[PDB]
Amino acid sequence: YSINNSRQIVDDSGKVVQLKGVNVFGFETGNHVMHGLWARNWKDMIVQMQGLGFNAVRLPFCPATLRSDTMPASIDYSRNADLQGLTSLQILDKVIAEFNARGMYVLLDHHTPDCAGISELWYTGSYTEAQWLADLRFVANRYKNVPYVLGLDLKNEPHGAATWGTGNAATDWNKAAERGSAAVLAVAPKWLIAVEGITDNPVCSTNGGIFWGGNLQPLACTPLNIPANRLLLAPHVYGPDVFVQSYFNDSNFPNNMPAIWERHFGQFAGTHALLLGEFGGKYGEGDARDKTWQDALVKYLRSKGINQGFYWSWNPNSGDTGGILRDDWTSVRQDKMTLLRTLWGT
Ligand SMILES: O=P([O-])(O)O
Ligand SMILES: O=P([O-])(O)O
Ligand SMILES: O=P([O-])(O)O
Ligand SMILES: O=P([O-])(O)O
Ligand SMILES: O=P([O-])(O)O
Ligand SMILES: O=P([O-])(O)O
Ligand SMILES: O=P([O-])(O)O
Repeated sequence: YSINNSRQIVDDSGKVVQLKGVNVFGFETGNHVMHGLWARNWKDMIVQMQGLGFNAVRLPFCPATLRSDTMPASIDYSRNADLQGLTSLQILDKVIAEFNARGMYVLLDHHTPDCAGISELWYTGSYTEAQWLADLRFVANRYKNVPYVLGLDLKNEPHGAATWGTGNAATDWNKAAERGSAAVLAVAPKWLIAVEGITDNPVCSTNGGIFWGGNLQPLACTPLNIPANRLLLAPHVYGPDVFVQSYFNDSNFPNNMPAIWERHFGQFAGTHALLLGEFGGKYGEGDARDKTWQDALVKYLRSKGINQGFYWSWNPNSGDTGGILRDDWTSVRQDKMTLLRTLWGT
């Protein structure tokens, strides 16, 4: 895959790819397997999400999942007989192979260093940058021949102490992304590299009201040393039911939002390939405003020439947004799907 001069994703053939995507969680958690396999058959659940119109999937994972003898949990083996005995690595192998056989694009995502919380930086007190890079190379090495695997989202949701272009090696996400980029492309040179934003930054940023991995402002001062034809920018953005930012409370709302989205990520759409790695919310099951907010975001995305991204999420059991499926793991939120098809232009 690559990025052409029109900021479009093209495949090996040279045809434009459109990512009608959604996030599928589980592999980055204590269970070390995609969620819902207590309620559903994994193959049938994939079949369903393609049928709704999705052709792309973002797969969070964690280091533990990639280890040889890590066992999965919460799997109902009555509904999932062909996973019995398999290690979580072998289940990941089998899931990526299934997406591939169905012709569904897969963006792998290094979500958490410890199968729990999301780290501020690319390293912790028990997970070094060396381990981080090695794990990226491991994944790239393993799946580099799986045609429909798109590439790698280097690290999920940088925030807190993370900075960009300050000259401080311990916190500069931009430089860490360059090193992650180099590692992945050395092994899988046809993979795309997805890079997320940070939050508040001491330089080249108007701060405040920023979501994790949501600020790309410092890119204007400090370009990424990542090949133009591989770099995919993938910030996150959420609405009122994730956090009540002050601007949500504004009387102007939601007319005030486009300037804020423009500032945080939007202004880069015209010169960089860009999509949202995560966006979503309860869509009226949670608030009056989240309906309005999601509608406005789609309207703004369409206007910036953006008709792709990865909705958050497939799974219901995401605190604070819900998903495409309801809590019965079978019923589909039709209004959420109508919103996405609007975004996709379908
Ligand atoms: O596929 P390339 O020509 O962008 O490297
Ligand atoms: O198999 P890994 O997680 O040690 O790279
Ligand atoms: O049912 P399969 O995927 O194990 O052949
Ligand atoms: O992963 P945490 O829960 O220790 O932050
Ligand atoms: O298992 P790792 O994270 O040390 O590669
Ligand atoms: O000092 P650095 O962050 O530019 O390496
Ligand atoms: O770095 P930009 O300003 O050319 O997008």
